[PDB]
Amino acid sequence: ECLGTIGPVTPLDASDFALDIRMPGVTPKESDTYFCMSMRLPVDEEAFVIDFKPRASMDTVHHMLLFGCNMPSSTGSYWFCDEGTCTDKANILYAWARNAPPTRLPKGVGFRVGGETGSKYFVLQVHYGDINHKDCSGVSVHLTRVPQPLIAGMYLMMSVDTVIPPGEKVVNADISCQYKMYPMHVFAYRVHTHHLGKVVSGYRVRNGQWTLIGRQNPQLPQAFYPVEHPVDVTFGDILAARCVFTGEGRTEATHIGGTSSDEMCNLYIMYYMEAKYALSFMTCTKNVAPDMFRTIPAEANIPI
Ligand SMILES: [Cu+2]
Ligand code: NI
Repeated sequence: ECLGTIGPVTPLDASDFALDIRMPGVTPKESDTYFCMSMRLPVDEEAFVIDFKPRASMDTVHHMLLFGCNMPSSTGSYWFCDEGTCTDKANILYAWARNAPPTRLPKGVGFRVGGETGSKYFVLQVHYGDINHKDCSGVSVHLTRVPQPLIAGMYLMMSVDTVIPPGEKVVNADISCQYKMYPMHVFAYRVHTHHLGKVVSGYRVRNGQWTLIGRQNPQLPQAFYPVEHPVDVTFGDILAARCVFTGEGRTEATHIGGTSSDEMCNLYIMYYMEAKYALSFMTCTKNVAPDMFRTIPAEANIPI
């Protein structure tokens, strides 16, 4: 339901509050419309996101994403996300998929927001699949001023230079970076691709030995799925991902971009670190060890 007079901030206690990020009573007119809206944080000082609660209209809402960033793409009430999510790098915090119920954040793990360096805005993306009434669906977020012993963060792996020729059977997108930070522990993962993607898989390679982080079919509902067994990545380790693509069906060559006729090989690894060692976001857009992919487990090429 639409919040009305009470407003979006509910105090939970002296140092906690719930912030309701909602659609401002939207009415979609087409199938597969993507709406976005932002919420400046209510506190300027640092705070930690410790919990999320979905408030989705189960009929119309396909998936919801929740980002943190400093420059949302529009200064408006809401907008079509084709205009963009954020001008600066948008950090994903939460993915709600229809047919894949999200996993809770471990206790003591939180995303740092606000303050001098955290995210100053939340941006809510709601995808309306099937469609007069006004929709107020969104997420309810649990913020705390209390410093958390473990800090949540995102290691993002994405391809930039992949080129898929038309009708081509199999095209591999290889991403690889060496980890040069304090240890992190992977606890969830999301895969994102468009319609040409067949399988995505991320690994930790340590002394030539591949440890699976996540292996998923990008056509299946793109939520964050929990890691089978939590995995430490440590200074020296190499993170490695592959997306497997097809060109079959396409008439012209497909590159990396933002439209449906474009592609993307995106593995979001969610992790926690020790608060005093923690950093909040890492990105790999390179393939530093290409010849290493000769020993990639065979599972990464077969479709799930
Ligand atoms: Cu995309
Ligand atoms: Ni460990």
